[PDB]
Amino acid sequence: IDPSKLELEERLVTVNRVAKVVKGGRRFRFAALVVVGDKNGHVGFGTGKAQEVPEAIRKAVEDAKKNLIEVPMVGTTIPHEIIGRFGAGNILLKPASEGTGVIAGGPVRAVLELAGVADILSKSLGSNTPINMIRATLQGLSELKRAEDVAKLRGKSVEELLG
Amino acid sequence: VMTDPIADMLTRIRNANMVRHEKLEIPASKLKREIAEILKREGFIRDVEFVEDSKQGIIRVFLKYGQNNERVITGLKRISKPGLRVYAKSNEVPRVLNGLGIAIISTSQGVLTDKEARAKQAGGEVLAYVW
Amino acid sequence: KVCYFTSNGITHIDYKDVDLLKKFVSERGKILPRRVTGTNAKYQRKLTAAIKRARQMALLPYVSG
RNA sequence: GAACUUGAGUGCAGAAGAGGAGAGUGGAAUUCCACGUGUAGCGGUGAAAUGCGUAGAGAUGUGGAGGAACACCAGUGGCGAAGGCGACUCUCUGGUCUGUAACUGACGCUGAGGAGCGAAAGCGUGGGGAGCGAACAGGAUUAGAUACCCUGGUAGUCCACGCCGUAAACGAUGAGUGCUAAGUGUUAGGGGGUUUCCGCCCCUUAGUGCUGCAGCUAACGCAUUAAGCACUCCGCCUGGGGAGUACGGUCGCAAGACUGAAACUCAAAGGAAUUGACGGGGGCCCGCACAAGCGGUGGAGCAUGUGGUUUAAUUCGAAGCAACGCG
Repeated sequence: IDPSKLELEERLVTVNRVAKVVKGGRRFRFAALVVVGDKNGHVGFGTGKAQEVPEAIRKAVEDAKKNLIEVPMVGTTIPHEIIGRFGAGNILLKPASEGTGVIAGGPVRAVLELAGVADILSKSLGSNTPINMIRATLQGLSELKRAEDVAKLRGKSVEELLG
Repeated sequence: VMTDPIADMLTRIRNANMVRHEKLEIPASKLKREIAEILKREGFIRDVEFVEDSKQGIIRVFLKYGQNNERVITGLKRISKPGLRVYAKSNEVPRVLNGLGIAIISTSQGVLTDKEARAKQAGGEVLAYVW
Repeated sequence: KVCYFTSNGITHIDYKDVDLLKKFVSERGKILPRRVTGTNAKYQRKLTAAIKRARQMALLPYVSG
């Protein structure tokens, strides 16, 4: 995916001050986690370290732009329920009715709102570590099957699939 | 010992599918054979052969992969188990993956999919989900 | 090395056959290990029983000096 | 209700094994006893001493007594449900594995409660007692040394019967079944391929190791001997202390075992991995670091700074190296 053609918004999920101990004291760095997305079905996340916070955030954006994925979206919701699982991060994502809006936790919300999903239910069922919740969310979103492509794979019409 | 042949057959498919095997051979039974036939009719497997022998027969199932070697069958779950049977009313027959998958219900009309059983307003034992 | 008994088609090792047995004991009388004599696993066990029977019956020494 | 043979089992033909119980037998070594030869120490430690020895020790030769354990073989080798089992022979006896398709035809899996087994210590009765050795005594060490170390040494270790029923009883991994890349050792079989064979190669079961896909895991790692994918049954967990404690009950001769809380108290306890630091851990290297030398200080008189104390004030600052002839 070329991020130049997409109009990508950036959202700063978290900035953790981490420390490497050395003789004399402690080398602090900042680990920024940022999600970016076009709000039209593409979303990605990246992680950047640096000694200053602005530079950390800049490096996260470049990383995120490298790893964009395409989230299948039926109308304003997801095609079907899925449980995004990654390590201990375990996010359930359920399709919702029109006008429900995005009902998700903090980090999960960033991913879904930047992906441009308008109506979706979610619930974090495992660890709330931001990095792993995001990884679980994108793993789950990456497993969503669109009805049209399923029909092609199974050799049927969409009429037969939906029934 | 063997306690759920249906579950065991589903697992053979799941495991073979996971490593993108072309075919697998399942020891046959009337009920397992009916499930296999549904998978073909619904386009989850390529073909199913029934080989006779002195014993109970063998079902050779040919798995189906799309372009880019993509697995058509994403997952299989056993629902009704020997330890806890699951029977559904006609109106409570489950849809699987929001209608993108199927459920196989054993009914007095026969072994049907969820859609087929629903049209007949029939319930019964919910054997498995396939998506 | 190859097993002496499988080569020569020796099915039954016997504790009486002192001259044969003496090829498997050291100068001091220690039973030589299989790693050094190349014997098969199966025949090492049979051979060990023979040497112990021989030592009991004074055909082989326990300790040479 | 009637059939079927794959599961399970039986028959038939083979194979290995420290599987168990009983009864015998053998060689080495330690100790003790007797005797010959023989003389001044032997033993022990970081260094010593206690101890043993001229009453003839230790060393050395011959024979004898007795108890315990079985070098070499010996091998992430074998067998067993686990604990566990290792000299040889015989008696009794359990299980597993391979082939066969002669037979039965689902007869199977798991299994609360229950029963049996269950290292070592320990207990009761009676034997036995070399070595070892809780306790204990003495000699050292030490500030102390109710220890480590040394010289002795009781129970015990051993045997028969009975009791106890606990272990880091561990693979910290319940049992059964099936499915899911390979490579490579090794144990007991079967079949075959060129053969007298040997052997090499190929295949196949069933164990036992290592590496390693997919997959799983927080990570470490597991990976056809799963910690993967499934299904059946059983046991167990719900923050750390209090506590495996109290009460009750069952068991036991006793020691105690099993079952098993709460009040109260903390906001942690914990797993894996990472960065450094440290180690009376290892490796490598360097330095007036040591070593190889030379001349000093610490003693004395005095100069100076500091501390203490005395003063009306004894101005203020500097305090291991890195404050003290320093501002």
